Amino acid sequence: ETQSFNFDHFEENSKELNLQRQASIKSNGVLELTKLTKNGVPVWKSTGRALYAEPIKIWDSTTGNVASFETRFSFNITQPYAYPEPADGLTFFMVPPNSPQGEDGGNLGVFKPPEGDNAFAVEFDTFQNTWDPQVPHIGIDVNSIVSSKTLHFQLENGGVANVVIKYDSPTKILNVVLAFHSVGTVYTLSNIVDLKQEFPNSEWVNVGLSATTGYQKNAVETHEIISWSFTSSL
Amino acid sequence: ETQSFNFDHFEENSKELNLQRQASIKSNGVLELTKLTKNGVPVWKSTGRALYAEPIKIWDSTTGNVASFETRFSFNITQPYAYPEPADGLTFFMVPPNSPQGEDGGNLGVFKPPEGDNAFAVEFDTFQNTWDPQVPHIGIDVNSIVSSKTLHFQLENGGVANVVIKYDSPTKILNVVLAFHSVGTVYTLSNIVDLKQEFPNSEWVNVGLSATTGYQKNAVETHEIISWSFTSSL
Ligand SMILES: *[C@@H]1O[C@H](CO)[C@@H](O[C@@H]2O[C@H](CO)[C@@H](OC3O[C@H](CO)[C@@H](O)[C@H](O)[C@@H]3O)[C@H](O)[C@H]2NC(C)=O)[C@H](O)[C@H]1NC(C)=O
Ligand SMILES: *[C@@H]1O[C@H](CO)[C@@H](O[C@@H]2O[C@H](CO)[C@@H](O[C@H]3O[C@H](CO)[C@@H](O)[C@H](O)[C@@H]3O)[C@H](O)[C@H]2NC(C)=O)[C@H](O)[C@H]1NC(C)=O
Ligand SMILES: CO[C@H]1O[C@H](CO)[C@H](O)[C@H](O)[C@H]1O
Ligand SMILES: [Ca+2]
Ligand SMILES: [Ca+2]
Ligand SMILES: [Mn+2]
Ligand SMILES: [Mn+2]
Repeated sequence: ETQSFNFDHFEENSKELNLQRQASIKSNGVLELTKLTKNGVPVWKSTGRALYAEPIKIWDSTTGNVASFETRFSFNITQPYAYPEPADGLTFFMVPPNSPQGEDGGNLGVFKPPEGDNAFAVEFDTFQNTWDPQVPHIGIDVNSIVSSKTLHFQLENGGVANVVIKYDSPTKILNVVLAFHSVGTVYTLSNIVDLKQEFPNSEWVNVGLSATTGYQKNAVETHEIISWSFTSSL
Repeated sequence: ETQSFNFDHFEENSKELNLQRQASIKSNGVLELTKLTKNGVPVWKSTGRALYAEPIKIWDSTTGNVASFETRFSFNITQPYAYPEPADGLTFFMVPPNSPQGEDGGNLGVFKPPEGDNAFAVEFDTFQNTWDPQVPHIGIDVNSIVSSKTLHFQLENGGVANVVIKYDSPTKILNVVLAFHSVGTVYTLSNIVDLKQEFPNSEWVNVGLSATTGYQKNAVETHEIISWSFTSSL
């Protein structure tokens, strides 16, 4: 039937959120995906992911139907400095269960250089790689870091961002909306995605949030997740 | 090539807006679509439309190419009372040039009960007719007051609303986003629309904003347009 988790805030232990690497839960009830310092000294090349414990049912083989989902979350990215040049970004992704971790930096901890695992991600790219358009930008990544579509947006440094991602099985429409209410700005980007086709060998996937800091000293930024709700309708 | 008008504010006698009926420009620099008390005495069954002077090229018959466009505007709807109940709503529409007006009330001043002319509109329905779902709601009307898709939303009485309407020719995706920043709420609705087909006998259309008040007395609400920008890319 339906599957829906909601995190008005975050709490340790909570056997619902599965943390990987640098990901951890601050005392603020905030989920910190990456680290800016570790052990007393500055750090970089940090990586963190937070996957939801339960796998989500994307499509059913029996009746050949597909699930229509909607996920919402608030993030706070802060960029300490200008030069070097902050990196790398944040992403919402989906991957088959027990599927290998992605690379660092530009691969937002989700994709691997050699087409390894079917992965789907919605990125918020802060660093311009050799394959990226001006940044920062929103990108719909379908089995590749090379977004199938992108949209440039102004980032409100240290300001709260509201993200809404919606998928309608019937129309195969994936729409992403980014809002910065304080300043009152709205960014909307949509494309066509066929979940069954992009995830042909998996009726179940693990939903998650991922982020990474740069490959060079000080090519970093903060990646905080305040709240996160999701709901699929198969 | 490209076509783009922008109205951070409205100026009286603006040779770029073709005001019709009750539509007029207040001294605030605000565009008032309907009157709730003309000349001082209350008024009902009001109708107003504001069309952009220049026609917009939707599709090129010589190239087969369709135009992608994006329009943005801020509206302020205020509902004086609960009873009887407010009506009828606001809408963004497109129609072939020198095309007949629509009927009052529930037809948002855009459609004619008996399918007369080709029309496309994005409605913000405040009144529930016999063909409507729980109001208020956003509706994508493709040649009919009977929205092909709708989405319910909570109206912020007298609060500013930010609307973003976007169409991508390449994917045929029409997405509508409604934001109330003060309260921080986001409503997103999208469907598939083929402009070339819904407007087969017109390569040009007139872009506009329309609104109407109810039939019964005191079944009125205000319909104000603060700003309005638009841009098509053929
Ligand atoms: C977005 O994320 C950043 C980083 O997580 C949030 O802010 C940081 O704000 C801290 C204040 O709470 C500030 O520092 C500290 O410094 C003060 C004195 O200045 C001490 O009293 C505290 O004990 C603590 O040591 C951090 O320096 C600052 N980080 C950055 C990179 O600027 C910010 O509030 C978040 N935004 C929202 C809306 O939550
Ligand atoms: C959005 O539109 C709202 C409706 O017009 C508007 O509020 C309304 O505010 C006016 C004040 O300008 C109230 O008016 C009356 O008072 C003035 C003097 O203060 C007189 O000149 C008028 O004749 C009248 O007596 C309206 O009553 C009030 N409407 C309601 C339903 O309460 C908002 O302020 C607008 N918001 C923005 C951002 O423009
Ligand atoms: C020069 O590229 C490398 O470093 C920058 C940081 O400066 C980015 O992190 C990028 O992903 C990584 O491949
Ligand atoms: Ca990048
Ligand atoms: Ca209606
Ligand atoms: Mn990118
Ligand atoms: Mn309706």
